[PDB]
Amino acid sequence: STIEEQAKTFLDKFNHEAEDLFYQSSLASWNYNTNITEENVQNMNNAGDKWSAFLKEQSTLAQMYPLQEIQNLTVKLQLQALQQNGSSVLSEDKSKRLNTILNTMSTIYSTGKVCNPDNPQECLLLEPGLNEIMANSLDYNERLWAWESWRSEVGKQLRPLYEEYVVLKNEMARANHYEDYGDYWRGDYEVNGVDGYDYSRGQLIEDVEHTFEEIKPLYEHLHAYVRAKLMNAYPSYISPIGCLPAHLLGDMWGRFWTNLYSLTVPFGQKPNIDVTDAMVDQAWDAQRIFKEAEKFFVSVGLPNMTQGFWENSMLTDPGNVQKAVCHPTAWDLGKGDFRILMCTKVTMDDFLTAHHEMGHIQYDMAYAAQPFLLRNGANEGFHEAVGEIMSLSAATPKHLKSIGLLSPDFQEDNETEINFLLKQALTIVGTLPFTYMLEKWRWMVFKGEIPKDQWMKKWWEMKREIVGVVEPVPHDETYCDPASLFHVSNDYSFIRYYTRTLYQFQFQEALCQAAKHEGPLHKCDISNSTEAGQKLFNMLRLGKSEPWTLALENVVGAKNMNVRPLLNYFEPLFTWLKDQNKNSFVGWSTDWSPYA
Amino acid sequence: YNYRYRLFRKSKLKPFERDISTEIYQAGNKPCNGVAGVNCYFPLQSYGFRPTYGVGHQPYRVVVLSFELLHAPATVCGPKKSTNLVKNKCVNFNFNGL
Ligand SMILES: *[C@@H]1O[C@H](CO)[C@@H](O[C@@H]2O[C@H](CO)[C@@H](O)[C@H](O)[C@H]2NC(C)=O)[C@H](O)[C@H]1NC(C)=O
Ligand SMILES: *[C@@H]1O[C@H](CO)[C@@H](O)[C@H](O)[C@H]1NC(C)=O
Ligand SMILES: *[C@@H]1O[C@H](CO)[C@@H](O)[C@H](O)[C@H]1NC(C)=O
Repeated sequence: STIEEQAKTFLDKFNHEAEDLFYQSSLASWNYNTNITEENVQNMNNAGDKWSAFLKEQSTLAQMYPLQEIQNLTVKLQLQALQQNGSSVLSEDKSKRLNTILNTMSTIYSTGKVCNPDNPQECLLLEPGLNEIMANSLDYNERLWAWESWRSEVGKQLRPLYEEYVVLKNEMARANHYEDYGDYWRGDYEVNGVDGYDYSRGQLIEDVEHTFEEIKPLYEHLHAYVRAKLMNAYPSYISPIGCLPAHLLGDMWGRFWTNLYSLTVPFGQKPNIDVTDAMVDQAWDAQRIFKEAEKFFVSVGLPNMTQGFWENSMLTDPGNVQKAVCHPTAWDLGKGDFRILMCTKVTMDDFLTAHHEMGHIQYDMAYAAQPFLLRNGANEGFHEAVGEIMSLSAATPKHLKSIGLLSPDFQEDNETEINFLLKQALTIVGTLPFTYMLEKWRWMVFKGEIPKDQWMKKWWEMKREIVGVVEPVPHDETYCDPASLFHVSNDYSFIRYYTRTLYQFQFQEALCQAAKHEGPLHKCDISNSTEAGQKLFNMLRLGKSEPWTLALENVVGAKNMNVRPLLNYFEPLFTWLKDQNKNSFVGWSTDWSPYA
Repeated sequence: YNYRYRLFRKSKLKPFERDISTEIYQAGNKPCNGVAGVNCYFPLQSYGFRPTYGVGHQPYRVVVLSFELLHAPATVCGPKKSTNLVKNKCVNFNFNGL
């Protein structure tokens, strides 16, 4: 007769009733995404609608159990997630407005952009594949032309839509008792239950700002070295004493700095560690790639992959003209119906991402034992962190030698491992400032911290203060640069990237110290180290059922954003690079004026 | 959806006790007189077996072969084990208890 038992019975009904709807939606989505055709394209409509209606009905019904008298923490968190009705908590007019805004953003993303009539032959630099990595070659003026054209084609069109989205979402969050949309985002990382392990939502910002400062010298020296090493696409306005333009750094927005690789590695005589020649010579296909990747997780004690994974999953030869989006995907359906969506070709990136997707699937089957509202990563950035740490370890030269893809007599030295460290530091060290500044700008805007003064100048000065890159041309408020990115256009979480970046190296150092290793971290292979696998499984099993503080402290000693493992991994690079920066000074001029 | 299971009951079923009835279960503080509603849920639910489910959710057929002995003659036995028969030889034999 007590409220607790009634809530227990209601959750026992809801967890069973949600499984069939979730499986229907997942299977319809998988079948549609495997091959785009009308007969299964139309299925996704009803599949989504039925699931949304059932969730809305359950959320409306879940109201009569108050949250005050709940004493069981499991059902407390379950109801807190369930009582978070989301888009169903407010009126219908705002619901359809938000749906229309999301549809407009999706159409803007899907619709391409064409150049001026003087050269309309090719204007699709996005492409349905990995070709988006390389957009323009070693250029100086038409690269900024492409940059400004894309910015003018996105921001001038999406500024008022984003402003109205911000207004309506702030109203939503205020209705749901949160301070703002940033409060709603931070609520995922907050724990208000068990004492001692408690973490408030307002502590994440200070934790991030405290953990970012311990790596500022590393980023400063790396950026100074890169700027000195460019030397070719020199800034025509500012001498190399000052800062550098932002467009040259690889991608469209500079999120990743892999493209700069070929422009800055000093030891060109020593080739990068490659297995492609052995990959082709030994007749390696996708099946062999995935078998080899599975052996890695089998060695560390993780269970054998379920039979039927290869049967159900598709990974080669799309065949149909309307090919699927070849981006990697890991699909979890019901229970035991784990599968992958892949476009394997024998390359570096595919081999690297195979382990990332394997880690995704492994985390999924590790936390599958939890109830429906709990089978997920503890933090928004835990899943990618688990994927990337396994992705980062198998690429060790020792593992390649053990596999046989590398020469048995091949010897490493202070010339090759430094190149490996530089290559993996371009894709990690430079990504932290971008994510950090983007998320802090997001939290400032969504909470109304900034005034109506044009947010673009604040964003530019903030990026040049953190990322240390000056914008090429001045801009007014008519542009909206961050929305040009997919995860801002579709309103996805962004701090998960920073959490992934730090947690990857935290668990790496923990499991590698558990892996009885001596010397630098980047040479240790966690293969045949069962204790590291058990330590990782200690946290992988919990999922969202336990506070993330418990999931982080039970493996690594610290409870918060401790960044020492990253520096302990990348210290040899820093020590070697200090010799190069013996003359190359460190420090950028934030007061730089490109217009002058 | 031809398989169903019960999810709510007032008391734990006694050994081998069966309750096939489908009366509305009252988990709330007030009766609902057979009307489905808040805290009054249908005590039967469907599996919805799909054929792409994993091993942990695939439909497993379960048979519980139970043996019962009471104050009655044992009319069911399993002595399905017999050898050949040879005559004109001094041998051991067990003819159905003889
Ligand atoms: C809270 O409710 C659960 C619901 O069963 C109680 O049962 C525990 O559930 C946890 C799963 O989170 C198991 O690890 C425990 O072994 C279960 N214990 C028992 C005795 O069944 C749980 O006891 C309740 N209380 C707490 C503090 O969790
Ligand atoms: C995993 O499965 C494969 C094929 O099903 C089998 O050959 C292998 O021995 C298994 N490994 C373990 C550790 O069970
Ligand atoms: C790990 O174990 C496998 C098992 O055969 C072995 O082949 C491999 O050399 C081992 N790797 C290391 C680094 O010891």
